[PDB]
Amino acid sequence: PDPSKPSKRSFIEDLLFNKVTKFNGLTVLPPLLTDEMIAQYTSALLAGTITSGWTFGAGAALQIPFAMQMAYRFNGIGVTQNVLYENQKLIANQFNSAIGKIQDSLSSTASALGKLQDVVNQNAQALNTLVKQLSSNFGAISSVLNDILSRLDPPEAEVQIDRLITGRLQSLQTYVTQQLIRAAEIRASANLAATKMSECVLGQSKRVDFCGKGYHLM
Amino acid sequence: NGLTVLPPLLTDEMIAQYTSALLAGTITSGWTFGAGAALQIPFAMQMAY
Amino acid sequence: AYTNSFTRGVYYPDKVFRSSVLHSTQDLFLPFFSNVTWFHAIHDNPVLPFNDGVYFASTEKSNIIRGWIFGTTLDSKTQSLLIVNNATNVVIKVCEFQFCNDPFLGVNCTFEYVSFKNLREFVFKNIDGYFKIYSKHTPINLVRDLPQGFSALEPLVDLPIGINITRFQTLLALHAAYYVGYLQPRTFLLKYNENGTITDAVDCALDPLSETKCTLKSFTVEKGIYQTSNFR
Amino acid sequence: QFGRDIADTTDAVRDPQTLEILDITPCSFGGVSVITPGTNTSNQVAVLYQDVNCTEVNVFQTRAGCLIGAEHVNNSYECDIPIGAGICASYQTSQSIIAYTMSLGAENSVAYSN
Amino acid sequence: ECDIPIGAGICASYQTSQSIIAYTMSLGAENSVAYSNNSIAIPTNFTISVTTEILPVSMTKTSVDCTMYICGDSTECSNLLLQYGS
Amino acid sequence: EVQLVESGAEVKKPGATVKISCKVSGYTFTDYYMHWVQQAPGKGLEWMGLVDPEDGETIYAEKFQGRVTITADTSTDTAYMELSSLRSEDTAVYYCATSSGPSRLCGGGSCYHSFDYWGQGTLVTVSSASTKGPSVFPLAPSSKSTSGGTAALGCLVKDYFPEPVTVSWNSGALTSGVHTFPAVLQSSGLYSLSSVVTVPSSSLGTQTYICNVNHKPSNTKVDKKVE
Amino acid sequence: FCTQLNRALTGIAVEQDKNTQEVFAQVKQIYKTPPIKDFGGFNFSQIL
Amino acid sequence: LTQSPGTLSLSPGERATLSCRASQSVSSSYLAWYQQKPGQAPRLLIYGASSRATGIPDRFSGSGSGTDFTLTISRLEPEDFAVYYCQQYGSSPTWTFGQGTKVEIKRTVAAPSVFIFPPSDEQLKSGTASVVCLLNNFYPREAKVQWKVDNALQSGNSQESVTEQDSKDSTYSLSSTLTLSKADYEKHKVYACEVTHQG
Ligand SMILES: *[C@@H]1O[C@H](CO)[C@@H](O[C@@H]2O[C@H](CO)[C@@H](O)[C@H](O)[C@H]2NC(C)=O)[C@H](O)[C@H]1NC(C)=O
Ligand SMILES: *[C@@H]1O[C@H](CO)[C@@H](O[C@H]2O[C@H](CO)[C@@H](O)[C@H](O)[C@H]2NC(C)=O)[C@H](O)[C@H]1NC(C)=O
Ligand SMILES: *[C@@H]1O[C@H](CO)[C@@H](O)[C@H](O)[C@H]1NC(C)=O
Ligand SMILES: *[C@@H]1O[C@H](CO)[C@@H](O)[C@H](O)[C@H]1NC(C)=O
Ligand SMILES: *[C@@H]1O[C@H](CO)[C@@H](O)[C@H](O)[C@H]1NC(C)=O
Ligand SMILES: *[C@@H]1O[C@H](CO)[C@@H](O)[C@H](O)[C@H]1NC(C)=O
Ligand SMILES: *[C@@H]1O[C@H](CO)[C@@H](O)[C@H](O)[C@H]1NC(C)=O
Ligand SMILES: *[C@@H]1O[C@H](CO)[C@@H](O)[C@H](O)[C@H]1NC(C)=O
Ligand SMILES: *[C@@H]1O[C@H](CO)[C@@H](O)[C@H](O)[C@H]1NC(C)=O
Ligand SMILES: *[C@@H]1O[C@H](CO)[C@@H](O)[C@H](O)[C@H]1NC(C)=O
Repeated sequence: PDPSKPSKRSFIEDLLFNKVTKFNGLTVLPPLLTDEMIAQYTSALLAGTITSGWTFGAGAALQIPFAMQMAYRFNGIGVTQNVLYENQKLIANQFNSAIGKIQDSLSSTASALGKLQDVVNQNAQALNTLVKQLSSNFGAISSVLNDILSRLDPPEAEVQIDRLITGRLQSLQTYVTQQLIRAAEIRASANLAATKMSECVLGQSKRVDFCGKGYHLM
Repeated sequence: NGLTVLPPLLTDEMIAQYTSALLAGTITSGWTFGAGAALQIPFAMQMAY
Repeated sequence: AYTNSFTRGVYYPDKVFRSSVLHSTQDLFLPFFSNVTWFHAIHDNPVLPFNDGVYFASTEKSNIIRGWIFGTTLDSKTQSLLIVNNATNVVIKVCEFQFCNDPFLGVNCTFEYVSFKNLREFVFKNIDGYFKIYSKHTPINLVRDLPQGFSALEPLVDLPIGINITRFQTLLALHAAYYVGYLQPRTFLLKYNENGTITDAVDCALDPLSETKCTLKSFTVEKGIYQTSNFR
Repeated sequence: QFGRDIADTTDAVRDPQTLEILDITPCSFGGVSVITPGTNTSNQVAVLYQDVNCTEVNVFQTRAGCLIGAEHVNNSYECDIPIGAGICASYQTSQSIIAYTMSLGAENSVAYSN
Repeated sequence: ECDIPIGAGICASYQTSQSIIAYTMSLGAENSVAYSNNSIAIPTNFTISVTTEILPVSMTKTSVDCTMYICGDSTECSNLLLQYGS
Repeated sequence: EVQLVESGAEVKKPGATVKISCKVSGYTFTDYYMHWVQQAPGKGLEWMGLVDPEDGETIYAEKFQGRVTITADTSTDTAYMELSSLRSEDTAVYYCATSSGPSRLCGGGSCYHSFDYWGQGTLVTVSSASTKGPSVFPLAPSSKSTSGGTAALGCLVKDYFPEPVTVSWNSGALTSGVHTFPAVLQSSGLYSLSSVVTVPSSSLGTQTYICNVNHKPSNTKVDKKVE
Repeated sequence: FCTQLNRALTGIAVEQDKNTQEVFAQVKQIYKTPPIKDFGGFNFSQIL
Repeated sequence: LTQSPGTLSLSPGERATLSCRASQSVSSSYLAWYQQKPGQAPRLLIYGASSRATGIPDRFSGSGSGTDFTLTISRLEPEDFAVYYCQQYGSSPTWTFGQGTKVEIKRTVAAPSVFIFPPSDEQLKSGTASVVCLLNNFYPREAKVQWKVDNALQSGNSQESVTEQDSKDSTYSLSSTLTLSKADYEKHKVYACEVTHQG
């Protein structure tokens, strides 16, 4: 975390927040957790992982020195822990330098966030499509409800409004059906993300290529 | 009636050339070609691992 | 004689403000990079077809080109539109005129009305006989071709006159360049800027990149393969 | 003469007499969620007018909307009934419906040293 | 490498003077692993790599009220819409 | 079809002024803009200015502003240009051209500016020198001439002004194997060139040779023998 | 309606290449087996 | 305007590609290419960045995109021994030429044959001298002069030379003049010229 900021997100969390971007009964509800509450959970997962290793997943956070936690994490990939202690300056420089290159990647390359930006674009495209479908006639003499009610008396107006209701109801059913299929695709990604929090963050994963390419440390 | 079938990007021959590489890596180098470069190891010792 | 239209001769399709948006209209427009016939005032004012409608432009000294006549055969058998500018003043008539052998402004009227750097531009449409006139005027550096560029033509008049036009002719200051293009029904994608002026357009039938821009409703296209159309 | 939005409806208009330009904003609307402990616990309820400002409607404004009949408190409990934007509500101590910024968990400075 | 996919092993790219080219995609460099019954390779050093992974977790909580979307202020439409039930 | 027919070549001092002209045929002279364009010796071209041959409206390039002037006349179908307060760098080819054919007559059906046609190119020389006839020295290879060594043999034609010089061999009887180099302005500010025979003294036309050298601007003829 | 049907089928079709790519393209080099099959007695010839 | 290459050649029947470039201070379709055989006035070949002038061969072709605009000459011929110029124009009047590319067809390689003429006596009796060096029948069009007596004299500022002039042999030639006073020539006991080409 970064106390220099009004929401205390890390340096890398601020890059990730900068690199990602009608009222016809449309509304947008807020999330339950604010982005400051989300950043306070990621703070706690960081501060647990750094100060205590996997032990805050198993019970209370047992403190351990970070070089000794890293020596357990080496023993968990089958590399004898002395290989870390005897190379600690090198392994620390390789970590610090690799975190440097993450910033350079994210600062230069907005298309790194391509999965999250694609989800934002799919939602925006589906709303814009649902709103734009109000302009369509569906076979009524006008697509504007107030035209039909200014122009026509009720026995003839209802024949036009039934065509608009049928099209507007079918464009809602099309929108909601595709939001239900998209919500299930996001739910499968949230079930995966919750699994990687447990296994990669709160643990160390033996599962090959689950927690990045190479033998997982943390 | 406007129906069409688009071909896959990878031909069946390219798919069979990836399974060939996954076989040849697995046999000659064990799990190591997933983590790093393929490190050769005798297949008898890879099974002993 | 011919010259290229370039991207000249787009006009505001409807009486509506839009801003910071791309709107894909289909209307009678001058096709992009089409030819336009080129004529002279002097050193060549024959009757021309009107077809579905006309783009007319002139690069001129000052007020040598002064007006137009529109009808079928210009010979009193039916009503015929006349449009004139004299000094500051626009003048319009539609009478069953018998026009001269060579009509010029020398230096049954069912409708009548009044109101080296010069490019005049105009568009004339006569859908259902409603004579819609759009225009623009701009400074230019040289008077002997159309300039490569863009500026949208704004509405001036709608004459509800009902006439079945098939031919037209210009009128000019006898005691110097003018150009004619024909409209076609086309989808155009129009870039309305922050101030709600049209600043650019894509002719969606010009080339495959222009179909791609219109498929995406976007002037920038990212790298990829885009299914723009189905051919048959 | 008219402005336009995506729906083919008037975002703005020009007045036919004074010729000034008027925006159109739709009149304020939203959902009306009722926040309730179960009827088996109490018949008392709070009401959230979603996304409105409380001037349009024991009244409290939140980013979720105007919340009416819930007692705002500066304490922070586990989330009971979720309202949104970090606000939750519960039936608690004389018991009333309270509304509060939810607590994520007890804080812990882990006793780390090298 | 496959730049723009065309299909059936063909890809296209913009390359040198520049033109669009179309080619059969390469799957990767070929590598005969140096196998024999008595040879092993052991790494003498290592690299700590940090690799980013990005996952969608939620999406914007829209709600579209049916009656306000379909009808909007019309009582005439709102009454016709009740015939379509729930 | 179309023709642009320029003035003859011209010669001036630095600080003087020169006038160039171009008579035009094969199209209605008024209807295409008239242009003037310059080219230093063997270099890229540069534009000087334009005029409307219908109306006399003229505009000028920045590099020649104030030094240049342009006009045209519809009675004589002719364009004219002045370049004033000259320098040695104004030694160049100069061209009339046109740009704006309404039909690009015998050049294109639908038009887009560019240049339609060009004149033959007026040459100009600007130098400190004054008109002078050549000095001609006979020349032969190595330490004195030898009968087989004369596989090259020649003259040098030194310090003449202005151009042209033209050369022939054996009073015009010998053209076979003859070669003559480009006219170069030397450090004197006067032109010079060399001409050579590329065949040894083994023939009736080469057991002796003659450089027949001529300079039109002074009507000079020289018949310089070589051995 | 028609453009969002063409979009929905196209998103399915582009995904089928992603599905195939993520399964098989897990190998950065096209590894290949030696000329001599000295695998300690194991016989992969039916699967090679 | 930027133009490249400075000079270009390859075998007959092959291709040569030229580029012309600028800031967008001048306009895209208002771009044209001109051929010049040395000593003739130039001629328009391409206009509209892409159309041909009537009667110019179908093997000449223009194209461009964004900032980069090109002539490709194809099926190369002996006619192509000419300087080719782009030009570009804009709404603000500036008929603007490129740097020019000298095009050529590739030829048989040939080292220079070389000769030297010391002064004739009638030149020395005219109070003056000029030592002449001839380089001939060479390709590439690139041979160079160094005056010597017989050690070194090239640094004398009175030296001059023509450029690499073409010939009917399909090879190039030049001559150099080392001009001196009677006293300055008679100061040295022999005169020589030595030559660089493909080495
Ligand atoms: C293992 O590799 C690391 C680098 O990956 C080596 O440490 C570096 O060595 C180079 C060359 O001596 C130095 O320039 C760097 O400054 C060193 N540090 C880092 C962080 O790169 C290390 O010496 C290698 N050890 C072995 C076993 O060879
Ligand atoms: C590996 O297994 C195959 C059978 O699966 C063995 O047999 C194959 O190779 C022999 C080569 O001489 C042939 O004689 C067999 O007909 C052939 N069979 C088939 C179905 O292809 C093969 O010998 C085994 N290899 C070793 C080294 O034992
Ligand atoms: C222009 O023409 C009209 C035709 O009605 C005429 O009344 C007017 O006097 C003319 N002159 C000017 C300068 O308007
Ligand atoms: C006007 O209309 C009448 C209709 O009877 C016709 O006789 C007359 O010739 C028309 N006049 C002109 C000027 O065309
Ligand atoms: C938009 O309008 C403002 C105010 O008239 C002006 O300053 C600005 O230059 C305009 N911009 C464009 C791109 O037309
Ligand atoms: C309408 O009337 C008012 C008051 O007389 C006047 O200010 C306004 O300009 C008029 N508008 C039009 C469009 O005539
Ligand atoms: C019902 O409410 C009573 C108190 O009113 C409580 O004792 C009981 O546990 C509740 N039961 C359930 C299932 O909610
Ligand atoms: C609510 O309305 C009042 C008066 O317009 C205003 O001061 C206040 O800032 C508004 N707050 C919100 C969150 O809309
Ligand atoms: C609640 O907190 C605000 C500041 O956040 C303070 O003004 C107010 O007095 C507090 N009220 C109570 C009852 O704690
Ligand atoms: C333009 O006109 C020319 C003749 O001037 C013709 O050859 C060409 O096909 C036309 N091109 C277009 C795009 O209409």
